[PDB]
Amino acid sequence: PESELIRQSWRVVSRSPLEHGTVLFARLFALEPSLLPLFQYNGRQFSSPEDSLSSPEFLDHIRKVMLVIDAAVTNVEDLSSLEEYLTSLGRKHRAVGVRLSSFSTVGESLLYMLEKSLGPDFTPATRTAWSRLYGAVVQAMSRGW
Ligand code: HEM
Ligand SMILES: [Xe]
Ligand SMILES: [Xe]
Ligand SMILES: [Xe]
Ligand SMILES: [Xe]
Repeated sequence: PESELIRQSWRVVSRSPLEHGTVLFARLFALEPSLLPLFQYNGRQFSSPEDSLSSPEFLDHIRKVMLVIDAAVTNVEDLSSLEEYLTSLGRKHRAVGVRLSSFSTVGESLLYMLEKSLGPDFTPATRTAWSRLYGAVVQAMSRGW
């Protein structure tokens, strides 16, 4: 039942992944501005959250995130088939200054974006399913630490 909730809710999001991931990252930086400095291109720091929105490379980073979530949605019944990628993804993260405790804020910004996108269709069952999927994803990436 849960996998079908995940695939049905994702369907709307995946049609316009940059618009939706823009919402996730805007929210992430409103909640935790101290993450902003981790996204550096040409050795420069964004001053404000809206600076990140004007950067091709940052907008490219978002498309890559939404592609990886999409991979997790396509493989929701068996993530074992994705676990090796995520563990390496995790490693890339720990190496670039990312803290494990930052994962909860990222998950809440994902849930926020899904809830804002889905509206009445974001039933507690959908919230719970996504929170379980995100938790499995974070488990795998935590190995890389
Ligand atoms: C724990 C909170 C997280 C923080 C603070 C964080 C931060 C970062 C940073 C700073 C980068 C490097 C960006 C660049 O140089 O272009 C990155 C890359 C990336 N992140 Fe996250 N991240 C988090 C969690 C996640 C999660 C849960 C996912 C979903 C699986 C994800 C997906 C990705 C992908 C696909 C890349 C690109 C990896 C590559 O280019 O090889 N991140 N992340
Ligand atoms: Xe943003
Ligand atoms: Xe990717
Ligand atoms: Xe995410
Ligand atoms: Xe996820």
